[PDB]
Amino acid sequence: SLLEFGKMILEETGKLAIPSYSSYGCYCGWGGKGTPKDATDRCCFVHDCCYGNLPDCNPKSDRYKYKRVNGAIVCEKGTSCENRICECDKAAAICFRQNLNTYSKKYMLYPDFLCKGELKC
Ligand SMILES: O=C(O)CCc1c[nH]c2ccccc12
Repeated sequence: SLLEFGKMILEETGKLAIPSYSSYGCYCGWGGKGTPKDATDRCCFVHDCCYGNLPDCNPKSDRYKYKRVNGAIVCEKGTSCENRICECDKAAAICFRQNLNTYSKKYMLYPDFLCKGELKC
């Protein structure tokens, strides 16, 4: 659920999910359309696509368990939806960490009309 995902993001990047990643670019937050603005926005796009492969799961509210093995994120065994949701979130948190150097505040609160284009998962 968003509770685990937010904690994962803070641990990984030092930034608070909200406000740092809830209104960033075209895909971090709201849903999504257009071309990702940058690497961090692409992390969100892929994350949305990852959730997209789990039609009968509920990523935002279904809670899962995960632990840290010397920094490494390890998803603990739960239901099948929980396992897959955790893997999607783990991937995004790492992607965010990997692109911290290019994170740009000019993409915070990015306006909707500037998200033009096509990008299928
Ligand atoms: O409801 C969600 O779509 C947006 C609010 C939200 C809570 N925790 C988050 C962690 C990362 C990105 C967005 C969020």
